[PDB]
Amino acid sequence: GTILIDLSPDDKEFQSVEEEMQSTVREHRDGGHAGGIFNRYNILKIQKVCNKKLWERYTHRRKEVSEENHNHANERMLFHGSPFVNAIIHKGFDERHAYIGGMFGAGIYFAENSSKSNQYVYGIGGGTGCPVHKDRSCYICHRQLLFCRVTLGKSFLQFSAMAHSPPGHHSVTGRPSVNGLALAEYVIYRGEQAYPEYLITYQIMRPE
Ligand SMILES: Cc1cccc2c(=O)[nH]c(-c3ccc(CN4CCCC4)cc3)cc12
Ligand SMILES: [Zn+2]
Repeated sequence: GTILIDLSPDDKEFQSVEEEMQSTVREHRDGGHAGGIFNRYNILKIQKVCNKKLWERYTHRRKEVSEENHNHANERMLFHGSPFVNAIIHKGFDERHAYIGGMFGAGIYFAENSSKSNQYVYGIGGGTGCPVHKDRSCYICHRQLLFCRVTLGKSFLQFSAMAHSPPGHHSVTGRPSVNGLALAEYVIYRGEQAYPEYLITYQIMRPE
């Protein structure tokens, strides 16, 4: 049921998505070990992901959460990186997309920083890097990230120096608590709480 519609670079939707990708790059504490060394991306393509069934699954859950939270879904647009992005766009998120060893328990993780999600495109800690060159900092191979609509509802705030949500909450927020420049990370424990809205194909760029 999934179709991918290419956005034109002249389209304001393309432009606002590219800006969120570019403007949320930061330096990482591993100096680029996991995701590579770069300050920006070369964006090759942005596709809209269209799946009626998966959309209806998202909006149904969004309505449940909202009615549990004074009519407030607390919906965000967040990045997700994974070796399985091509399964996600066809089948949606579910328990097999969870990060079992994540710092906030076995759930599905999303980032405000695009460069954080970039660290997981080739697997946990960047795995062994690109499949062609075995290079975590490959500047040639094409990478893909998702930019997703995510329902957080009432989020449990964890100050930070599938399982269940903490009782009375619909998600967990990982608040950066040492690195003053890092943006938040978020965890959901139900795959129906995210819809993978854009597929972004890119390369990381070598600093000049
Ligand atoms: C911890 C964290 C913070 C912020 C963003 C992300 C993210 O985008 N992906 C991931 C991530 C981690 C692992 C996996 C895939 N594992 C591979 C076997 C199934 C789960 C997929 C995505 C983690 C993450
Ligand atoms: Zn490569």
